Amino acid sequence: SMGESRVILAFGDSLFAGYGLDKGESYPAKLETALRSHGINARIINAGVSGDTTAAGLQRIKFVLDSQPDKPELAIVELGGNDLLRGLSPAEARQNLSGILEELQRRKIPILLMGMRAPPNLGAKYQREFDGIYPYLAEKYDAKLVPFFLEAVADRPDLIQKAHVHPTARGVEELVSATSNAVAKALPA
Repeated sequence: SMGESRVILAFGDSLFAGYGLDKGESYPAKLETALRSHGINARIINAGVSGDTTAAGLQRIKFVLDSQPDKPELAIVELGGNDLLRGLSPAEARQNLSGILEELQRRKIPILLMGMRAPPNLGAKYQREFDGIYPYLAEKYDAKLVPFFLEAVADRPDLIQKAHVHPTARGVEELVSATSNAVAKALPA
């Protein structure tokens, strides 16, 4: 094909950085290769930072854009998972994401928003509030939306790394039952 590559900014967290994976296995790297089959030669800027909250992304969006030799032709924004993990305010996550999308819109950079979903352990009130920020933002900022970015691994624990183990309340009881004998024996009489 003719011409310079199309520049796409992948602005997100561990899901873009490729946490736990080898060189070239991250979502941005594999997406770059897959777009060839759509007639697109892309250069995807991997601006994934593991652990980034919506606030962290807001704090760096201008610097990341100002650091680019070539202005992005599309920005893919994938943030909010770490706010969820931390149980942070969904309202504040929506405010922080609004600031990121406002900067992209100021620069006339098209947006694709990757929708995040809350798991049930946060409870229905939190989960409904969190989940609704993404459609709200996509309509407000005239952004395209992938409603559930992780949908294709939702029912596939074989496609997810064994990483953090946070026992549930019942899991804690299981651990206590297995280890209390050891603790009692270690405590001097």
